[PDB]
Amino acid sequence: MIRLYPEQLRAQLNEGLRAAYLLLGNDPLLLQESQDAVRQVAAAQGFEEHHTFSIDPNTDWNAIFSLCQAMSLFASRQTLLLLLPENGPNAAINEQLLTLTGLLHDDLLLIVRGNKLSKAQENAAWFTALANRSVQVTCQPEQAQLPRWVAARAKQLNLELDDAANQVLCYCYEGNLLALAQALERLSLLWPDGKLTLPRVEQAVNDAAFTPFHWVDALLMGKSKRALHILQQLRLEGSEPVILLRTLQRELLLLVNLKRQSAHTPLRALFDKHRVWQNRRGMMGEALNRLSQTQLRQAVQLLTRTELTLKQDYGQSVWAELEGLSLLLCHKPLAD
Amino acid sequence: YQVLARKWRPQTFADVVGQEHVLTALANGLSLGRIHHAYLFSGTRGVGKTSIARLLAKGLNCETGITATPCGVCDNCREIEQGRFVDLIEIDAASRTKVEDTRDLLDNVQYAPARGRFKVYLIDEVHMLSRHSFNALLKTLEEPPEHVKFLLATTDPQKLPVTILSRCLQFHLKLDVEQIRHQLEHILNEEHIAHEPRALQLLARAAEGSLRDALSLTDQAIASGDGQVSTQAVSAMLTLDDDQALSLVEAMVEANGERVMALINEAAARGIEWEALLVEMLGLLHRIAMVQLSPAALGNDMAAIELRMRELARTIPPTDIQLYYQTLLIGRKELPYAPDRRMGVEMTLLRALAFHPRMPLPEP
Amino acid sequence: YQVLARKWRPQTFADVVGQEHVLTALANGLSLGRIHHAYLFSGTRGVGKTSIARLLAKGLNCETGITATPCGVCDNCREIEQGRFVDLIEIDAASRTKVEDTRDLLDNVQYAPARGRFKVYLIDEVHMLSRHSFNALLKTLEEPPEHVKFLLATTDPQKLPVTILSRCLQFHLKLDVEQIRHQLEHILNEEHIAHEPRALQLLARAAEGSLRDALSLTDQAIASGDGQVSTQAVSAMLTLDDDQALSLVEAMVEANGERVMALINEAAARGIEWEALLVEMLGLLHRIAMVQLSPAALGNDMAAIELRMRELARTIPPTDIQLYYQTLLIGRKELPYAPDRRMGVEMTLLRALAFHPRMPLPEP
Amino acid sequence: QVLARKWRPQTFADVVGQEHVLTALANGLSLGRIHHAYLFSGTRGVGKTSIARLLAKGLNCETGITATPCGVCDNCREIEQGRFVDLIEIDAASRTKVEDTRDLLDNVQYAPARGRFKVYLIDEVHMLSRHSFNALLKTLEEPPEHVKFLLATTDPQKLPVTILSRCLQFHLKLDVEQIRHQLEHILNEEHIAHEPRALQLLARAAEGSLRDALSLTDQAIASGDGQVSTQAVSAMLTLDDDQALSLVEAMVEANGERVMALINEAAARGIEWEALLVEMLGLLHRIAMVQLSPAALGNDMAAIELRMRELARTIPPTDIQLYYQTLLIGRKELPYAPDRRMGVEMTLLRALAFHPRMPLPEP
Amino acid sequence: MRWYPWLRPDFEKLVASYQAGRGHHALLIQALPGMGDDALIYALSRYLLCQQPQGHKSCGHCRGCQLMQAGTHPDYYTLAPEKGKNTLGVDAVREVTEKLNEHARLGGAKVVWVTDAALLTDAAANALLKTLEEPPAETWFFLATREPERLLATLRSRCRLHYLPPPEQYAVTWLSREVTMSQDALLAALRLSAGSPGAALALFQDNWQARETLCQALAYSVPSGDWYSLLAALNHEQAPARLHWLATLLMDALKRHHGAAQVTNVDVPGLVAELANHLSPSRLQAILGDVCHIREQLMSVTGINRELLITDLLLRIEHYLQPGVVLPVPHL
Repeated sequence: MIRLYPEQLRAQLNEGLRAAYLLLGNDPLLLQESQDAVRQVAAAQGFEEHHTFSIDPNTDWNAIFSLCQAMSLFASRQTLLLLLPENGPNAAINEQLLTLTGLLHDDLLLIVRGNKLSKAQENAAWFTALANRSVQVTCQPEQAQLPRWVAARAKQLNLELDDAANQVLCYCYEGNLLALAQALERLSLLWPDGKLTLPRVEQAVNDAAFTPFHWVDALLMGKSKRALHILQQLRLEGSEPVILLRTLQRELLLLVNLKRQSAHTPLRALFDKHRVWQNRRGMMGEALNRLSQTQLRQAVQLLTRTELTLKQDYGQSVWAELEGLSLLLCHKPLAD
Repeated sequence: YQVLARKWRPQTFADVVGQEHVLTALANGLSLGRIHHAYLFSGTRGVGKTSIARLLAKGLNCETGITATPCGVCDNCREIEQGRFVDLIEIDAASRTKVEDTRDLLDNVQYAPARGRFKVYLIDEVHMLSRHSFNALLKTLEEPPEHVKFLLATTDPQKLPVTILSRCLQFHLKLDVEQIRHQLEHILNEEHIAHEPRALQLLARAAEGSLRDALSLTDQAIASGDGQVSTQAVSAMLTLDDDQALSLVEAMVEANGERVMALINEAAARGIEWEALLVEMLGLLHRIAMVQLSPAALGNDMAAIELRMRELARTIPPTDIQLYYQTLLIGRKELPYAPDRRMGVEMTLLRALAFHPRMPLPEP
Repeated sequence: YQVLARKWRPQTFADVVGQEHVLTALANGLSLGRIHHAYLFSGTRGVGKTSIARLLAKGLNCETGITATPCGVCDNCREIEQGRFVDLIEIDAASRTKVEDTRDLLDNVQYAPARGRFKVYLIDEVHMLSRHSFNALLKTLEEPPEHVKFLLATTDPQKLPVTILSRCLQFHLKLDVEQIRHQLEHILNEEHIAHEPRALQLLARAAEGSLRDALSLTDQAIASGDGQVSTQAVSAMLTLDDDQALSLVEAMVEANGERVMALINEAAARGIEWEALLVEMLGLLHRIAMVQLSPAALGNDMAAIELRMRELARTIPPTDIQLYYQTLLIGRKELPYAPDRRMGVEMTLLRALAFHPRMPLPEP
Repeated sequence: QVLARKWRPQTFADVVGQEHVLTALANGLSLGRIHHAYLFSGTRGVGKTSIARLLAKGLNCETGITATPCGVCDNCREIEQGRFVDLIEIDAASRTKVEDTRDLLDNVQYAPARGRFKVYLIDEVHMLSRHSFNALLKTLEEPPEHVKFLLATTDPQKLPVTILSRCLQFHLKLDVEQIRHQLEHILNEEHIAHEPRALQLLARAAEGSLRDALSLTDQAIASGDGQVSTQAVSAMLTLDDDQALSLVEAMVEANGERVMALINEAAARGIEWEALLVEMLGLLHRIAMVQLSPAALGNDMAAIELRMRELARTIPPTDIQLYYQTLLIGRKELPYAPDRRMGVEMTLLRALAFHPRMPLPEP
Repeated sequence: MRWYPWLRPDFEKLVASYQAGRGHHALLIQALPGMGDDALIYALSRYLLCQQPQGHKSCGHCRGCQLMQAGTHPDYYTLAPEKGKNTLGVDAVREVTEKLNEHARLGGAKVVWVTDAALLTDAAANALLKTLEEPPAETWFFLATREPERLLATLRSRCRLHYLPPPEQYAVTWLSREVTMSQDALLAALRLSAGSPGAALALFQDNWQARETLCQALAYSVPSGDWYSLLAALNHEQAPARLHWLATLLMDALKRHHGAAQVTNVDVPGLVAELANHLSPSRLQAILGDVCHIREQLMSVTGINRELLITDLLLRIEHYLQPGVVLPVPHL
């Protein structure tokens, strides 16, 4: 089972199409492109029929057998795409997959796709069966390679994407690869030129006019002006209030635990421990350094009222409170 | 015979308000013959989603050629603008009563256009298509005929699956209040319809970020102001000037009950929602509390007020600010239990007035 | 044979009170012929939502032509004002046993109007329509016939999906106390019926911004005061005469308990609304507090008790007056939890007595 | 004979507590002013339909249209029995009517068989099926002289303004003691054994309805001895024990141990925790009344007299209010509590702490 | 739905009246959860719905017994609340009222049962009464409610209230059989169930272990001050059941300050002690409430942040503990 990255697929696919291709991961774009790369190569062969069957912990053995009959009685080149469950294959599924895995041959290409399987789910009869015949494509890019991915994707779009610019694009839409790709394509219509310099890219990014994280990232003791700006510019992208509160909560409770651990362990190791420190470190600590143990608390009450005010009258214009909340994370409060 | 909204429908990329980087992209692509099979337009209901799609369909079909500058005169341009062009097939997944539904219309996709270079399918709220037909659109995008274009548009892009988002070029459409006002000011002038500067602002604010709305709001304003667009007819539907919300607090901390009551009676004559007024006061005193710890507490429309707030922030002790914040806080809670809501407010202030730091009430 | 609620049932758009801007709006369209297929009327119950909806349908189908000034005599006008018209289908979405629920009556929609020009559909509170008959309205609104028009009403516009709101020309129907009072005086003055001004204020407060109810309330008052709308006939339907209430306040302040319980017992005899006995006392305490600030505070009919109100004012410390007002309010908070309403009120008072500032209940 | 039926008021003279609403009907009948339709409101239980009858009784009567209907004439007897030709009764809550409202409202314009009026008493008018509903409006704005409409409804709000404006509607609003006092009077005149606390428990149980008050009084007579005794009454509904009082006595001495003890024994006998708190509040109240005018200890409360008065003279009124308040609050938060008993414990321990000269803190 | 042993003495006199005629056509049974309230109603109806009873129980053959074992029967009527909502309807009642107004299909007795009468609509109460006033000859009714006070006085007067928990010594022995655990624990469960042996039993079926986790966390926090450490122990879907647990411990400490002999958490007296030692009776009151009101918002409000709310409860508890702070007082 040649384990490989999305980039590596096209080269392997050239040597020879394998028995099965498992696309395991969470990235919508990555999964699709790999899937498209396999099929584009198959339909070239003679793979006319294409099929997709989704496995649930709820699916009947009668559905598995009924499918087998469908695949087994069809005479020519065909393809089958198994869509793995959201959670991953359970005890029962491992068998139904196993039964299907015994339905293979040269003229029946199997493609399984879902998120990453756990080291446990990977010992499973079905998985180990394809382990010599198949190929696994890890569709899941970390902070260091997000820029590298943007540079790679941009270069194939015939783009001269400057490094600072590249970073700008990265700090905005951090992690939404679908966005970074659209953005690169839009940016190409803007400057037919090809030359994506920082000034150019910067102008178009700011002009386009924000991740709910940019609100928080700003809300981290960074001046309120821009957070209030982003907050009132976050109602212009059609962002629900509720989804904002749970973005603030997650980063807020995180500060609570960290500020609580001073003399518990030096800031350094703590960030690793919480696994979110991914540049956010200096910013997170900058936050910790000017927010008092007590400020942090008050901010938790407000968030709570809001959390209830938004769920008790179910329409009390929480936005107001979000404004008021963003103001507490920058200025010293009182006991009123 | 002419309603402003209809009369100012944009006839070219050149005159749509402020979505520059969308327009350039489209206009460059339209000049270099670079056009994708399908485009998704997203944004809140109001912005010109469908309207920009027209000008692009209008661009792809103008008899002059494929252009970013369609002449508004040839038959293609005229028909597309009236929305009665053979080839600009327009669906709206939103309604339940279409004659032949999307599935049927999408069936003939591979049929060459009867007129003009492309057969353009403009579908509003694609995220509303029934699954039966949605899949029909999904198959077409995987292998679309070079003579067809899909100009999709949606209010909720999230609701769409990657399958479709990966096969379109998304374009989000962001308006600034001072952007809308300038455009209202212009339309009325070309229409010779009377108007007060405050009036257009009370409208620009109202329409949340969208012209489509501003226009319909102004159309209503006209009918109620019977010809004119006056602050009064506009304040008849969309008030704040009559609000002593800050001049009541000033009057409060200044101690001249005479004024404080005069304000309240004035406010009363206007039919206020008494509790909201106590919110405005409590939300103001809180902000003045903030300008005393950091001067960067002055907001996006704090401008008119600015000097008035800034004066309080320095001339009023923080202890006293807390005292007044508390007195109005308590008076808010007591409100619904008072014998009469106005009475609560009147008495709440009388309490601030009785427990005031400087110049409190006298007794023999 | 006539109760004001019917004798003054608005016949013309001129007869309705205070909602100028919604009347003006409908005036224009009924003149210019700018009829929208769907009209949404929102606001609390009691405000003329249904009432104003009739006067629209009264000018839509009127034989005199589409008028903003209907003639009260034509067969169409009379039958409309009497609830019964061939085409005016009045559906209440709050009823549980309709002959055929909304889905059935909406099935006909496409059909022709038997007498009038339009086939009007008055529906009260559509946000409570069964999900089944709700979609039927949707399907009919997207594409409605030229003859059919809708007149939607609601108490809560927010429980209505944006898909509907956007399809109707919405109108928010917002009355003041002395706007109803002034109305009631006028109506009584035109009917040549006697009255006392402090009786009207009570009736004006009684109904809360609901002129229908004000009249209904005024008819009871007439029937029970035998031809006169007297404070002693009114105060009794509802709340103590400002003297009954005023002595209680005095009893309390002099701290003589027997007298207080006696007034409460004597009061129970004429069947009070225990909540009310608290309210009037609070307001009375409120006015005394104001008068200690500005001796000009007292209202005009207060003159009967003006000498007593004024006495307390100068003799009782505002501090003390604040306590009595608090005690009595807090006592109002308690009221529903008290073992018995009459008891909550007695206990609230026995507290004021026990915690009296100048003299209180003693012990060994 | 059962005192529920035997005391149906026959004249406005013997109706209880609706004072104005009858002053308007008595005057209406007297002078001759009778309107097309009367709309009676109020909760279920109150005299709505009862006072409705008495109206028709004062209309159809052979001695003329008077507020004082003779109770013997052939019309009255038939009206009260609930079997009159001209007094047609339609209950809009039933699904099995013979000829539904539409058919009984069909005959409207027809003459009255026996009497001056063909009265229509409709109970729960807001529940009427739509096609008959408008039929009333054809008649209401132009009704014949011989017809009269008596309407009743638990909720006026569900009646379209088309009807609420054409009618002269009356709202029927009783205090506990008001019912207590009537029950007594009936039991005295009826020569039936009764106790004080019984009539209290009986009145309070009937929530403002004399109608039910009597129906409960009748089941107390059947369940217990032919005696309206405390034992019987609190047998249908109450601990019938001095528990509420001793709890108060302990609480005020800051006995905790005994307060928590009592709560437990109490719990073992399956008490209704809210009922317990209510008794305590009532006790705390009388006490304060006794502290103000020493004659306040009432009727069956003679059993406590000594104990009650002892508290009156020993505990500060200022404090007595404090306990009352703290318990009241307790009643509101009672269903907020994880368990009703812990709710009661939360409260009483609360009055023990916020006790002048009571539980204090330590390391 | 399992016939427990304590249900017998009660079941004895309840048939002893249905055999001698003294039977009350309307029966309201009050009982704690898991007290077998379930099984007593059912067991009683099978006795009355028998064509050929054998004395104290049925035969198993007859049409009644068979259609009974088959569940579906023309005389048994289950009045469960409307599926979806937490209350019952005026409709269901009326349709069963008139359902009984006609002759019994098997020629005998007809029976009705309510899940919980304290959950019905106010109108549903009255709608039910009229029928108990006009009792269709030889019919039978069975009301059932945990709390009979929150029931309409006029209604609970028509039925015969019957009090269903057995003495602790018996409940513990019965329990030692169903699960092997220290008796000390066993009693705790019992007391943490108002005496209900059924619920007690269910407390163990990994709950108890989950409860042990709570007392360990608490034992760390109490002396340390770090109450925010409970977050892991409480933040869970079982948050309310857990918050209640934390409350009983709070109560106990409070009771000890007043020298109250009885304690619910006999399981860990060392805890209630230390607790009471480090926390004044006021501080305890304060916490007891927030724990109380916060547990409720979790149960009631559709979907708040379990995490935020609790984090807030926790941190807030710690501020009450700090010297000089003015703790809260109940409202209204």
